[PDB]
Amino acid sequence: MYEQLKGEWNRKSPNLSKCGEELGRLKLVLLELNFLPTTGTKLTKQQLILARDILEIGAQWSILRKDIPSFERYMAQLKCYYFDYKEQLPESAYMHQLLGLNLLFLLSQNRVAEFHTELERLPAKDIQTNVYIKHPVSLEQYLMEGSYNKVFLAKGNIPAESYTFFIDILLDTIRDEIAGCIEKAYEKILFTEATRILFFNTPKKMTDYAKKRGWVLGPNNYYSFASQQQKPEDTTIPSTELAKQVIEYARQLEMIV
Amino acid sequence: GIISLLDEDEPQLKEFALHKLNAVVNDFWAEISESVDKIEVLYEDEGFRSRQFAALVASKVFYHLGAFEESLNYALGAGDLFNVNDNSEYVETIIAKCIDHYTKQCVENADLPEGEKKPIDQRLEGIVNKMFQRCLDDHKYKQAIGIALETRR
Amino acid sequence: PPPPPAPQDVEMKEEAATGGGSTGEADGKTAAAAAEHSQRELDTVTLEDIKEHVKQLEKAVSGKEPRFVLRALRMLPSTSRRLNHYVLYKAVQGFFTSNNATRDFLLPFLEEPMDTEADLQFRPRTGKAASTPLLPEVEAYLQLLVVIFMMNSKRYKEAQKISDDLMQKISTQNRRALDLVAAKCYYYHARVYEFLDKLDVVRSFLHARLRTATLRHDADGQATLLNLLLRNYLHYSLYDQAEKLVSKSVFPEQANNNEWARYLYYTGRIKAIQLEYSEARRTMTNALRKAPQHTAVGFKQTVHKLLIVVELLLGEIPDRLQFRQPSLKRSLMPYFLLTQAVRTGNLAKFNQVLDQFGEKFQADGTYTLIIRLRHNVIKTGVRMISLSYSRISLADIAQKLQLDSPEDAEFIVAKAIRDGVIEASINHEKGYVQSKEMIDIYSTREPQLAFHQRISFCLDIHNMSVKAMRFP
Amino acid sequence: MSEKKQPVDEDNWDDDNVEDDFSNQLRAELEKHGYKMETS
Repeated sequence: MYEQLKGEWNRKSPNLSKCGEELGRLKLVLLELNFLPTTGTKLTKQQLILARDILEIGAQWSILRKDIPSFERYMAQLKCYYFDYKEQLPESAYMHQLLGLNLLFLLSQNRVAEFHTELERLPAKDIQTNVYIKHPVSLEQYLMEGSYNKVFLAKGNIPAESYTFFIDILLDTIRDEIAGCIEKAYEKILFTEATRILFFNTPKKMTDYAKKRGWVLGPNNYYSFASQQQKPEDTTIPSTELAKQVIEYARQLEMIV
Repeated sequence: GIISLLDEDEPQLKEFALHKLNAVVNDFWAEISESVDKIEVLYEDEGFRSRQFAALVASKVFYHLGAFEESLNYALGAGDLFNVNDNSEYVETIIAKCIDHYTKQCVENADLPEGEKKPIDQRLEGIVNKMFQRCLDDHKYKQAIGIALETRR
Repeated sequence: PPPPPAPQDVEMKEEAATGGGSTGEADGKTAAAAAEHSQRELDTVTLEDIKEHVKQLEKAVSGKEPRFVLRALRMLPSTSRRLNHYVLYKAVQGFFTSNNATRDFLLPFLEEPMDTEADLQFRPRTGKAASTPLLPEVEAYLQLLVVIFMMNSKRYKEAQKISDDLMQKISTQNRRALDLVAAKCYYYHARVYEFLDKLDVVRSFLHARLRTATLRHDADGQATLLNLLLRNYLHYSLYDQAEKLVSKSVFPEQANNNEWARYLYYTGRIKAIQLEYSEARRTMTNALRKAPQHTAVGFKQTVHKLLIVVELLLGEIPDRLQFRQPSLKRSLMPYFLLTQAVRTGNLAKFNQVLDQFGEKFQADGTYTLIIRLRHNVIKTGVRMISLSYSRISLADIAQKLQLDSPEDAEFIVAKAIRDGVIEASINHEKGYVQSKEMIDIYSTREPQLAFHQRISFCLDIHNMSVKAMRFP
Repeated sequence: MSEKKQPVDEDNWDDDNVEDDFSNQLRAELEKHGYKMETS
């Protein structure tokens, strides 16, 4: 039934708009069925088992076409596919790493509480197996343990069905955090610390780092500023605003008893 | 994540999300409450022809969020299927507050000489001339004189 | 036959003050709450939870519920003779033979005081009539011809929601009795509906039940139904916890004074499991100091085994041996040893206790502990040693705490500055921290800055005493 | 639920446990752990 849905099955990139022709075909699947309010009788859901599989393959297209609204859109499809109250489904193929994808995308976008509901929704399959989950979570512990070189040890085998864009944005969340943590409370560094913490010896990106943030490129030397803190005294008068506290506070002592 | 399944700008996928709205809105009252601005996008878009429903579940999640003047604004935007219902929890309360707004509006405009009023918006008066007909056809015109008290008109 | 006179007596003492007493306290009363027999009747609910309720067995079967459910009538003042009909039927258990007319014959019995007459106007007689017989039945869940009658009897309590939102042609304030019952029994709802499976449409029952207590009776509903919603989303996975993050309306008068305690404990578990140390541990602290008494064993003990887990994740935690019930001791055998593994800096012990009791940690079910607990080891070490020495080297702390290299120690110092514990810099050649402690920091104005909040907090409590004077 | 026989019935804690873990140990013991050096 409705065989033309399988028109983009195994080749995965003739074009970008032939996949949009497949978006028209999937749009016909939308006009005809709409899996999510579909209650039961799981033979009207078997072509929706196909829709689960080919919207995994649409997620493969979204990471292929670099589209982040389409990645969160099809990723939210895959989220709603497991949410659907007929959870009694055939075993989803990319289930081990699609959760990884968003998670590493989470690791791309620096979440703080979605990480732990990622730890909450399927905890039991994280320690025992599923290196697409087991590797980014102990890896993510090792990021917040203090190893930026566990990145490069991890990237020895991190393709992981196109986990290349996300590890490039992982390199981004290395380098802009270096743009935070290169002189945070530091004395100074020298060029070899920009060889260690930064990499790729010298691009015009670290020369940009010397010319983007208001940087003192010392002669083989490095400074945030001449003072790094920009003269903190903030008022030099802490007293009069506390007399404003005496204004409203003393008013608060009145009207009550 | 049921509103991030709406990057398509045609209203026909908003129909299927709305499909989800008539089913699991109560489980998703958290989820809908961040969607509000996009619901605003659904109300500002005139090409979105289900904007009546945008004002419906707008005033549902605002009814749950305790917005009531905005449940009044999108209670007005809900359309004609608004007044006809006989629900004992939602709709009779928001027409109790809507017609509370009508009667304080008629007190305010009863104190406002020679027009310059806030107009009867296009979804007023429905249960006025409907439940009023229930009270005329109750043959107990104490309610029917009740509205006449309530309007000062 | 000599013990069943005690439920015969206390039963009549319940519906005396409750039925005639609180109905007389409900006719025209309760400017806020003059129905003291509401709370008295709830104290007899606690009495029925301490004792056997009435006729679970009581040396017989099914005596009081076929007896007392009839003949109230609310009529001419010979309806004290209907109470005499209630009293003088007690020669059936004493002299006659007792018979089985509960859990099967209750289905018309619940209609019977409604089928005596149009009995009376107020709905607490009806919720009394579908609670005070039926709440003695909910505590025998041997899952065999007793949980389907909890099920159906609480379908009659769904008809008490139906006979709650649709009674008194709207807004006689008997919710200030009935939500006083519809707190407790609704928890029993989410007990028995979750004695078997997750409830999914009772979610919606709970939803619209929250919506009916929105503004017209914002009294005891919203917080208790809020607890049912919270433990619903808590027993289920973590998806709908942004609700309070956007619909933070969680603040009643906090009347029940234990509801607010364990409620703030529950959202303490919520903010705990999201990510939080400080606010989480201080409502662990606030709910902990609002723990009512030691009048229920274990229910503070296990909940306090779960209370200080974020403080286990602080690194600054003492070992709970005075909290330790010796009955909890055999259940805190991993847990004593868990915080033993916390304060010890050993790693083979750190994975050895996890290895030893990962099953009890599954009974905990809160493995955000272990993802940041090694992190808590290095933060406790850097907090202790960074607290100790002004200018330590990173090689000193590093190859003592087995760090084996200077650069990850520089990453520890970097993320310690980022986490903001000490203002430790580095004598930047190859590591070898140059740093400081922080004293002569300040001590004089900065306390009287805090005294604005101490004593503005005091005047808060002052006006709590003036409004406390507003009571009599 | 109190339905039984019963109705008749870091500061220095985490350190009272480690300090009760080394109970007969040599946490301090100067003249012992300090002058075993030059005894031989």
